[PDB]
Amino acid sequence: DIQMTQTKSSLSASLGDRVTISCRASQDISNYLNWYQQKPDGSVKLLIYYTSTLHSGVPSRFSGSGSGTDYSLTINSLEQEDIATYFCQQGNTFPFTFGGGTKLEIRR
Amino acid sequence: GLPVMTTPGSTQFLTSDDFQSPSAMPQFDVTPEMQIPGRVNNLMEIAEVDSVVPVNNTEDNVSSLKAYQIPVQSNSDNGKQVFGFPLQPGANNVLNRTLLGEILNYYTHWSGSIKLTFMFCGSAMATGKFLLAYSPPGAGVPKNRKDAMLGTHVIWDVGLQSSCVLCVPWISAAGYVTCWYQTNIVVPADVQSSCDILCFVSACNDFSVRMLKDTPFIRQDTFYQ
Amino acid sequence: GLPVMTTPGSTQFLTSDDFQSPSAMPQFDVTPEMQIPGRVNNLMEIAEVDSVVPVNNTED
Amino acid sequence: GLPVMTTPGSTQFLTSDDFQSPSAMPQFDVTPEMQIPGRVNNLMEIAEVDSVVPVNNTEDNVSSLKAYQIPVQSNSDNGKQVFGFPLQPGANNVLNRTLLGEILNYYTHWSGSIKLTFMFCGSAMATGKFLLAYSPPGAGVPKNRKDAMLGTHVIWDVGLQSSCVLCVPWISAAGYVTCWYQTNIVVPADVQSSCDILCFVSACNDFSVRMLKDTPFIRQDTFYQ
Amino acid sequence: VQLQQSAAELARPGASVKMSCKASGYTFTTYTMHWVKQRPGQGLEWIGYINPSSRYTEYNQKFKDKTTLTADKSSSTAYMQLSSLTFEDSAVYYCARRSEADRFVYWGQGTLVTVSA
Amino acid sequence: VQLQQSAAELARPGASVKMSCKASGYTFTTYTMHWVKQRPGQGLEWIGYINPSSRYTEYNQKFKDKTTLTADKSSSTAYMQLSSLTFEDSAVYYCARRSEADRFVYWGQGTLVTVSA
Amino acid sequence: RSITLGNSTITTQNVVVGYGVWPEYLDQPTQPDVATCRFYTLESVQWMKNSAGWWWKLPDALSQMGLFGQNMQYHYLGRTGYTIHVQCNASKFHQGCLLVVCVPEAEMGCSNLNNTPEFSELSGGDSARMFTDTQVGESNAKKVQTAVWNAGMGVGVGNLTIFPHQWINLRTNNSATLVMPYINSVPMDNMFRHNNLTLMIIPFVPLNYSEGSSPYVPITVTIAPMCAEYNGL
Amino acid sequence: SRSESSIENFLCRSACVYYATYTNNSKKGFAEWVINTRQVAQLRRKLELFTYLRFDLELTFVITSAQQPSTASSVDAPVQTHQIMYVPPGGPVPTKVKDYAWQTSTNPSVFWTEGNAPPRMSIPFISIGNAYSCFYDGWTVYGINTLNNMGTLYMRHVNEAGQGPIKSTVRIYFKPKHVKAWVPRPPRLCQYEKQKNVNFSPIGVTTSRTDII
Amino acid sequence: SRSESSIENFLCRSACVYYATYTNNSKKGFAEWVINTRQVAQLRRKLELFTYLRFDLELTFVITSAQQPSTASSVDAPVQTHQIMYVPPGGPVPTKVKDYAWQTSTNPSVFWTEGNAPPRMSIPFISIGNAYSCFYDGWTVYGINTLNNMGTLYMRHVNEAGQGPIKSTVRIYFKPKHVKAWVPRPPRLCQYEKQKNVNFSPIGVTTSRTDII
Repeated sequence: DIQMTQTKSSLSASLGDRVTISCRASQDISNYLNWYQQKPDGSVKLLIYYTSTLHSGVPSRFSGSGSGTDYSLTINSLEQEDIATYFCQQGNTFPFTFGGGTKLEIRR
Repeated sequence: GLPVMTTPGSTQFLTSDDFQSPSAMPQFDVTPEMQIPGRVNNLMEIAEVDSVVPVNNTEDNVSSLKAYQIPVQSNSDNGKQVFGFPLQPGANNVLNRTLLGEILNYYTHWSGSIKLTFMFCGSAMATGKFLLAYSPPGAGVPKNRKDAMLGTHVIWDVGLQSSCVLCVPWISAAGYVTCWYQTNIVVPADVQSSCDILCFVSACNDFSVRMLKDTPFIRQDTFYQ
Repeated sequence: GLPVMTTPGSTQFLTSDDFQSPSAMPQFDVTPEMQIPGRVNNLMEIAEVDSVVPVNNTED
Repeated sequence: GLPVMTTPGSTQFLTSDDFQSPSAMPQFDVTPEMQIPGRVNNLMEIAEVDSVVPVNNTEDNVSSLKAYQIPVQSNSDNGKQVFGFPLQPGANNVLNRTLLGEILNYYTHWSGSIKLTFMFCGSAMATGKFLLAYSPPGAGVPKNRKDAMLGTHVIWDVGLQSSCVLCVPWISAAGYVTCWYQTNIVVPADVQSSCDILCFVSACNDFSVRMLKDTPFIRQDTFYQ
Repeated sequence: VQLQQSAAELARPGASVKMSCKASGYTFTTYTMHWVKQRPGQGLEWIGYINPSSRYTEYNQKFKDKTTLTADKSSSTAYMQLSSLTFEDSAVYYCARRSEADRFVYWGQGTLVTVSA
Repeated sequence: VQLQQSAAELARPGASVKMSCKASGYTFTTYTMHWVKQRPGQGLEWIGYINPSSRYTEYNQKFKDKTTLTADKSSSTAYMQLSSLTFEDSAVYYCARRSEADRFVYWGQGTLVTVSA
Repeated sequence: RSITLGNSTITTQNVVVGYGVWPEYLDQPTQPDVATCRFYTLESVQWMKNSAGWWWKLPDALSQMGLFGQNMQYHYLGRTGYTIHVQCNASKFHQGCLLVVCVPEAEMGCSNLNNTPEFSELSGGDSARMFTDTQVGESNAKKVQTAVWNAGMGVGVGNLTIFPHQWINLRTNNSATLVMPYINSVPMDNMFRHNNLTLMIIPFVPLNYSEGSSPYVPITVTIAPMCAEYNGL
Repeated sequence: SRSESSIENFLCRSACVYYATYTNNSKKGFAEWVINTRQVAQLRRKLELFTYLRFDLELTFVITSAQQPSTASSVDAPVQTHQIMYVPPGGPVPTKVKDYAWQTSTNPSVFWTEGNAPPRMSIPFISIGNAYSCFYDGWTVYGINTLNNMGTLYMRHVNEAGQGPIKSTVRIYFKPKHVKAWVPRPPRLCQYEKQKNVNFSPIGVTTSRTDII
Repeated sequence: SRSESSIENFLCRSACVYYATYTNNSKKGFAEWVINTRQVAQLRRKLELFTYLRFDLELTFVITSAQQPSTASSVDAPVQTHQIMYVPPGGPVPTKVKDYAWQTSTNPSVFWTEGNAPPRMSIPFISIGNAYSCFYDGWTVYGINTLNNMGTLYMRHVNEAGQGPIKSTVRIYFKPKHVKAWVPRPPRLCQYEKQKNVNFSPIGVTTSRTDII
């Protein structure tokens, strides 16, 4: 398998700044990564369906990057509705493996 | 200079226009053509070839090659129906996924006729008879062999020929192409009695298609990458 | 290129002009015509038929 | 005035267009032409002249005139290789910096043949024989004189003529132009036995070049000033 | 255009639970339906999928001996049955709809299964 | 597209030090590689260069009798050897790549050579 | 009847030809004619009751077929046309129906959605790779998805009749013949990295018999190259 | 009603094939799209009825803009000019926005300012073969065929901007011209999964019913 | 494939040859470029295959702008107009932005406002000789030959600006037309070092290998 490592699992920032969540794979997965967002009430939806292209209907404050093993997400202007949990999932080999969660929180 | 005057609709991009355009790569001297076999000039000559019809959908044969085979067994009843399918277009009928039925889904209105060829894929020692009735729009589905006889029908003797054609109009009740046991299946000894029947479809004359649109059979949420 | 010169009244929409216009649906091949009885070429031949006159208006 | 209508792609600058342009200095009356010798109409006639090939690169001869000279000495072994170079294009082969090989680098696809002329620059009293084998793409490099004989080859007698031509296709394994000692070098007394061999290259027929691009051999960081 | 699951349940360890995931808004027998398990301590875990047009299922090796994914064409639903419950089988189960061969576009709301006495 | 040097060293006065400057990202045997010395009290001082395609070196007159610039085509590196160290030979040495006949576009990170006992 | 070609002789008794065109001839390439044109007969496959199909990639079957197959390694380019004879010999007590199609540029589909199938699964030398009546699961890394109702191409298997074909019905017919031209976008191709034809045999109505008959029916495929020519010296 | 089903009346339609945005000051914003028809499912199914195609190409770019939020103090900007560089197959390719691969003389580009007609450009049949091959059973990696490679498009601002960030979005419209088609082929039944290959998951033949009668 | 290697198909390509910026209020901002092909290395190597050339000239200028940071209080400016003055060889030359050498009647200039098509202009074969000589073995200073001198270009704003500084950048595109070439010459092997002369540093003949066999 491939074990995706989201090493932090707890971020904290204020509103208006630039936050980066990182997903680190176990081998080269060749630009097949997806970024999901699970709200605290339970609803899960897809944000980014490659390294760097957005889903339709998701606002332009999100962006992704990466190559090879190391990958990253970016939210440039953090809003109130973006406080949720985030996962990464590769789509290269079998079976599909998901990363660990990452919960955000307001700093002070 | 020369006096000109710009009309409305000047600096616009209508997506269905036919205007000239400057070439991005001139002086390139492209590769000249070649005789390749099998050129297509019109979409109707793709429609006018045969294709096997899945008349035996039946909720568990669709993921199999059994969807195409119409079963025949030597029953005991005097007159009984083999198959029957309507000609109502679009409403998940059997002529939808065929080679003709997926070209007509790219067009909004069409009209023409249909060649319906059957083929008895059974033993060479077997003998039987079938009816092939066509109910025109307005008349109901016949509930018996006798009133299906009084309409338009072809008596299909299997032991004489192994293919019977029934031409039928199709336009956008609407019709039925039912088929009935006339006699039983007579078979010798050491020959199996469970045979099959296939069914091909084509376009007999030229159709008449207008108002091209898009098909409902293919859709997309995300870009393929 | 060729030298042209735009006169006044160029990028305007006068509502009663007769200019060409690009077709929205080309390659459509519209339905050809048909002999239908009773074609009208002018409005005066509608006027030249009889009609009953209400000469007895009389308020009720 | 006259009614006109502007299509899309109107006020744009496509860098590869061919439009008219107003002259900055009219009424200047430029200098009329002159017969100057040596006019060029096409780039292929620059390719169809000879040029010396550096077959003897060998990591220390490249900054010398020794890169062009193929050494010949009268050995003691029965059959031995003199030189050999592939025809794989681009991958730092010997035909790259020549007069033909730097014109073909301005084009993406090309195809044709190659004239390979050799010249024995030795004494006039010496006598010997050589093989000139060409391995087609698919066959390996011959590891012996005997199996190099069974392919396409020319036996080059030095004492009869001092130049032997071997024509060969070249297109974008891919080939080898190896050369073998057939006999030794027989020399009289008071004549040196260490001779040399040069090699010229040209284009025999007309080539066929398409899709012009830029060369990788010249580059730049800052403007020359 | 959305999916609907069943409600949260309760069972004794050793018994069997069976969920549902009713789809509506599209042709149900085109896209494959998946099942993802979220234990509250870690991330998501894949279970398997079912091709509804042929009833062909293929499970992850960690959940092969227990789960049985079935489907029915009439009510356009899809089920999953959990046999031999243990204390590690208390999680939240989702159903997804894999499209474009890796992307889970539409998800369910999730049902909470707990094991107790 | 960048250059890499060796690490900082230490030597006794009278001995010899030999540095390296490994180039990567281009055809190494095209551009000439230079050597500049930065004493910490003053500005930069020129030492010399080596034409790698012919191994022809030409030194400044202030450093002629000591430095020997060599190069090798295989590992695509370039060296400099300092013989007869004195207390004035404690500086930082860079390697540059002169292009367009006066402009040093790419530099190294510099190695610190000290003389002590 | 009893036609011959070189040192091989078969006997026959209607022929469907290509797209209406006949195989014709084209540096300077020359042709082999005496060493090549003969009926290369692949071995027979057994049509049982639980059969699903077979397929042969066409310039791969004749890769080890002797004096044509030895020409494959000496030549880098070339163009060829074919003539195929397929015949199954049953009695008047068996029953069935075959479809004999010849698909130009038949890309196959893998079982894993991310990989592409390996070379040993696409084609064996003079061995028929056979279809399956199930799905190949996605845990298989590099295998061809051999669902027979999709014909390994992701399409409807009933619509395969748009290619040149011939129905072998055991009640009426005994054999098939197909004359296929050279169909490609370039006039000379790489012959080791391209299989420009694919011959499939799919039993639409399965075999059936009564107890006492033979439990199988053999199908014999015979390939004859026409217009064989190569670029070389 | 006789000519509606011809080839030119079937395929010579315009279709949006790509959509991307780019910012000016980010040193990551510039667009890139390789020219192929295998991204959108409704155009791909029409071109995959035939094995060999040969057509001219014609592209049109609808570029808009937006004023991303700056700090303060009277944003007033002049009109913006964009560059649309076409890279022929086998050419240099940029890695950043500021690069020497933009300025090369063999990559034809168009320049266009905001407020005019959109910048059309047309590309002829560029291939070494004689037809684009939609299906290729072979190797070059399986089923790729680098012989039908039409090129790449890159887009960027040319105006240096100081007071306000501006992001711009470009939609590319795609139109075949003078289409020739050879060797017809059955239409696709399963759903498309990937772009490069023809992989699928198996599906039923048709929609089912309850009885054969 | 027969005509791709002709002279007109080789040299009649457009190429960016100069790039400079200029501000309006600085009393140091105005551009200047002498017309020669010896600045960029990829155009210089194609013209130096021949000793004598004779071609028409055709230039196109892509001018943009930027809003440099002012103080405050509602910057709103009208459109900007630029002047591109061509000085024939042997003409007066400006030393400042405000000068009498701009207004002379024998230096043809073009004026252009922002938001239109870029300002093309074309210059014929201007020389006293019969060909431009790319290589000149002699003196006039060694190897200069003032007989092939094509002129000079100067650029400036004409709008006086009060509230906001504006800097503008101009890129010049260069295209020969109706090319004639005489006396072919081998292509350059060493790298170019300077602009005016042909000086070099010696380099190897080719890339090396390990063995002759």
